[PDB]
Amino acid sequence: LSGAVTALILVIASVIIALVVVGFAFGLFGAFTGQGTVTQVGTATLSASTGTLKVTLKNTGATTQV
Amino acid sequence: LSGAVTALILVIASVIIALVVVGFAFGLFGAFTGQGTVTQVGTATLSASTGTLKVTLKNTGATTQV
Repeated sequence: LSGAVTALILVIASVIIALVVVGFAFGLFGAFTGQGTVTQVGTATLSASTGTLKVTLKNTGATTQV
Repeated sequence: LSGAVTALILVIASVIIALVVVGFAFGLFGAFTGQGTVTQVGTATLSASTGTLKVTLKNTGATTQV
């Protein structure tokens, strides 16, 4: 009964492996969308006195660092 | 009457052994299906302050441990 049980245990475990792959793919597809994008909308000015940059940055995503 | 009784006791005991094998195989087939599978559906976030992970895990099986 090696073929009666072994291919059965493979076809049970393969459902688990396939669902883990599909869940990881959907989690990655959720992750890279809302990961965070930043662009400029505001036409920044660079002061020559101290280097202070008054920039305007649009961010439709998550919290980032400069 | 060695052949009249001995092959008889073997053919009686072999039914017991075969039924134990078939019952164990069906119990194993019941066991590995509902043993417990866990996947991700929820696109977890990892906070960098304390390492707190807010995950969402789908579990169509039994109680497991991390």
